Amino acid sequence: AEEWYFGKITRRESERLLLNPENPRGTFLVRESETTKGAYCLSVSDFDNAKGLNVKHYKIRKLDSGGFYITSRTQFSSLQQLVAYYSKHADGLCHRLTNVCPT
Amino acid sequence: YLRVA
Repeated sequence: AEEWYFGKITRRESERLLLNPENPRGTFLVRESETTKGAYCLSVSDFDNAKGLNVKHYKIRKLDSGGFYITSRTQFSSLQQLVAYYSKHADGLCHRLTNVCPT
Repeated sequence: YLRVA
């Protein structure tokens, strides 16, 4: 569902975009991995009371068969299904996916 | 990247 997929942007630009102080906790985007070619990344804003704003990066791996997973426990047939699942369930992530990242 | 599960 497009909006949350920022394609080939870098960890550093995703962090520029996510560290925007206006963004609520759980604001996210999906991008391609720089380090692991053929893999994706789920980038999500978070907050620590003492330290403030920070970004968690989760590698989305792709099986040869076609599926996607952050943890092999929960596999998905598409990235849109992975985003819809973690919007409702944190299930291992730092926080549930709330906002789509701006611009 | 973080460790999960």
